[PDB]
Amino acid sequence: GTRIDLNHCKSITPLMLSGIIRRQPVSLDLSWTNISKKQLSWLINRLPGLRDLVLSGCSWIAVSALCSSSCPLLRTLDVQWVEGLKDAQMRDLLSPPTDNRPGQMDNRSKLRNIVELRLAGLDITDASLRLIIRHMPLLSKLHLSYCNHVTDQSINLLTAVGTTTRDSLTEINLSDCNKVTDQCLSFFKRCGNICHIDLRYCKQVTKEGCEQFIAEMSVSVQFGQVEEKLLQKL
Amino acid sequence: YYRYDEQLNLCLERLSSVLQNKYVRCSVRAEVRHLRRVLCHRLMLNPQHVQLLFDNEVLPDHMTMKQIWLSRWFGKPSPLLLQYSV
Amino acid sequence: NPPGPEDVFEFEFSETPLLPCYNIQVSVAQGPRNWLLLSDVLKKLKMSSRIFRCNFPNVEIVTIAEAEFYRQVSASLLFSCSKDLEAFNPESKELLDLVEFTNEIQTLLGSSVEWLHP
Repeated sequence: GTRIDLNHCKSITPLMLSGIIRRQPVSLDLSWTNISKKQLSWLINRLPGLRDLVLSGCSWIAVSALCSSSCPLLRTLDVQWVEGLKDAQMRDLLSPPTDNRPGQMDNRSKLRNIVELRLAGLDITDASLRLIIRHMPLLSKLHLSYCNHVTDQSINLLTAVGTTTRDSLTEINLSDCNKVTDQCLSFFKRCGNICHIDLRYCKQVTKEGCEQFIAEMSVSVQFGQVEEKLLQKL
Repeated sequence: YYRYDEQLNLCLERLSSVLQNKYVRCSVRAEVRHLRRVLCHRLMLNPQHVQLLFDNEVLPDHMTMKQIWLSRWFGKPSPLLLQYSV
Repeated sequence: NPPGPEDVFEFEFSETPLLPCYNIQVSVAQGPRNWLLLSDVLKKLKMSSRIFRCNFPNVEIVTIAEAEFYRQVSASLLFSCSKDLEAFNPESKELLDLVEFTNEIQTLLGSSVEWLHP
């Protein structure tokens, strides 16, 4: 594939913007840059083939560019550690865009084709998770590490009977979530296709409960602890 | 607002494609960059290969038409002559 | 073309030299406006006053004292050393006919009007 990786670039020049459009990359990473809303808008309006976008640590204002019918149907979105990206902003981001042009009939989320979503560090709650569950039927890989409002109940919602996430989720990352405990493992038993559960540095999660989950699931799927509190399929 | 600004008459010559409608009127508050962009729009050119000059010297982007008049055309009969290059 | 990290004008284009344009406040309510001289307009349109008023009724023609015209035009720095003023009398006892400067009149005079958005 083709990736433009300008992570930590302290100066995104017009010449760089132009060069991005010339290449039409599959993936674009502008993490930890000062990309403006104006510049990102400019880009997404000319990158119809963009699939993976990484914006970790960018301003919410810049990120808000994606709240637009111009957003392509992204496969991957990373907005870890975006300051000011909370529940209200997740709603703008995930809900159907309200700048529809009179010659457009798409009234669903422009993130509905998301397969990988990275939200680590964000100050978000179950509200935002309900939106994800509503809008993202193909969600496979979800990163919620370092999120302080992520609880066992959160996992309950994502794995609930009725949801698309129950069966679509394969990989989930809950590293150093404080409010997650061993009982989230019983909810993960509900997941037909789960193959990767990262509970590293979860203080309330025990190697004990993990070793158990392996034996209870052993019947159908063979899981192991490549390392402690990191459950993988074999 | 801008509609009711004082207006300046300009004449634009190429410095060795060409502009047909070379007499221009605009607001005294219009800047070189603005004139350069509308010029480029009409001639179907990218604003990066086009420069505005006076007395064969490039004019700064942010200089207003009034500032050109005051600095280089003071009291002189209309229109104010400029040049453009590609 | 591409914006940079930290980022309503009207241009008239003519093949012909443009008529002069005067910034005059006729009424306090309306405030300053741009105007052409009617006589210049008719010269360029090769047409009598009568025909012009009859066939272009939406064009605003406004008549004021020439003296008042002189007083206001001479207040402009743009007409400070103008041999254009010379053509008028500051102690005139006469009326003077203006035409409001609009897109309509620019079009009627055969110009093309370009707009700039950011």
